Amino acid sequence: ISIALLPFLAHGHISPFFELAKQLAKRNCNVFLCSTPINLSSIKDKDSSASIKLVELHLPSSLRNAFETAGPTFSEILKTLNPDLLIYDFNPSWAPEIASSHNIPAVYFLTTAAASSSIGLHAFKNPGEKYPFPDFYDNSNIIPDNMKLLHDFIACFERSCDIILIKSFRELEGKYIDLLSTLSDKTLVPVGPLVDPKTEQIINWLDKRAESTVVFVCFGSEYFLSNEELEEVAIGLEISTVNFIWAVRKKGILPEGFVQRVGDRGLVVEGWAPQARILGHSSTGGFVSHCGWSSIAESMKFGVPVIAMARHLDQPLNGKLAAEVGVGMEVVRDENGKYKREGIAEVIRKVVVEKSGEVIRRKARELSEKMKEKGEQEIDRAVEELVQICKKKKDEQ
Ligand SMILES: CC(C)=CCC[C@](C)(O)[C@H]1CC[C@]2(C)[C@@H]1[C@H](O)C[C@@H]1[C@@]3(C)CC[C@H](O[C@@H]4O[C@H](CO)[C@@H](O)[C@H](O)[C@H]4O)C(C)(C)[C@@H]3CC[C@]12C
Repeated sequence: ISIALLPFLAHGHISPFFELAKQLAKRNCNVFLCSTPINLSSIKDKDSSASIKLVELHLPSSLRNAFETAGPTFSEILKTLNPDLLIYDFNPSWAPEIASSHNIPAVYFLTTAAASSSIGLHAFKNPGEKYPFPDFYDNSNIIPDNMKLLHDFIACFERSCDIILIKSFRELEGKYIDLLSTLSDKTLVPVGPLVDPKTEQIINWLDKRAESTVVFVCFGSEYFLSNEELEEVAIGLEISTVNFIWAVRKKGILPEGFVQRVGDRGLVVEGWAPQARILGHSSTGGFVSHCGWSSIAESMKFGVPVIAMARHLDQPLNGKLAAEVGVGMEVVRDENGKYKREGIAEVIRKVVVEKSGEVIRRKARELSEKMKEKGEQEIDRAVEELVQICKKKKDEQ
């Protein structure tokens, strides 16, 4: 009934843990605890009445080496609370270790895709064998943090007790979920997806547009596109003849005359854009994204098709995944054709306004409704399986 969540020391991993807290606290009255430094706790000081937030402290020298030393603080926190279960992230390293010290079961929480992880663990469990689904990875042609990254992944997959929580749903990759289950010898439990004055202009502009006609573009923080990269997608949006809303992020670089040339038909935003509010709006019918996992989950929760412009890390593997189930399409690449006007305009026209992408549109809605039809019960089964894991540990000798 009482769970304690230790997310990693990164903002990209605090929001999933916080929304999981909100979702598990509103059902079965789960006495929730969430521990992380106050710097990462205070971002979620808004509508969090159901969960209980816990502080975590470290001391300086003379989060890098602090992470590697704040272990005892988490151990003291666990001894003070004595919770029935611990949910850890990717790189706490010692959190499973301490959970095994206080006789507390530790359940791993994967905030990434089953498909992506499946390639990696297949690689560990089957070094010689090839991927069971060659439509996703062809280990054939080319197989040329080092190993410290691999070991952390296989450890956080192995150290999980019985089950492994995942921020995913069956309707997107149940086959890869079952593959991961068979690979890790653990049961993969999907928890489904998970959910200032300047924002009224975006909504006011978006309300005046027709249904499923606006294309949202945002590529996330970090790896800030060069002006040469910006100009390609800018001209692709200009020649797409479709309404778009583009958000782009320390020297300031910008295309010359582009904002003037397009006049309206498009709104440029500097910082935080209403991603969820734009995707959920009925006027939106396209999302040009860098294929971040949380971004893909948000795009799929509202039935908005995906325009894949991945670049690094798991974003390609995520991207093509959206192209496998038929809810998205990728842009053609040259030597580095991720910045080309013709491919971007072609895919945008085909997905949003053309009939050839209707198969992508319908399947985007037919799946979205699915996510709202079987909703809430995924987390119910997750909670009851967590209760089963807690009650099976109740073993004296
Ligand atoms: C060829 C090799 C070596 C292995 C074969 C497997 C493979 C086909 O190739 C691909 C397929 C599976 C793969 C994508 C792998 C990559 O290798 C390594 C990634 C990685 C560990 C990298 C760090 C990432 O973690 C991010 O790290 C960023 C840095 O800060 C943050 O910005 C993000 O917030 C944070 O999520 C996260 C945990 C999401 C992923 C998890 C999945 C994994 C293993």
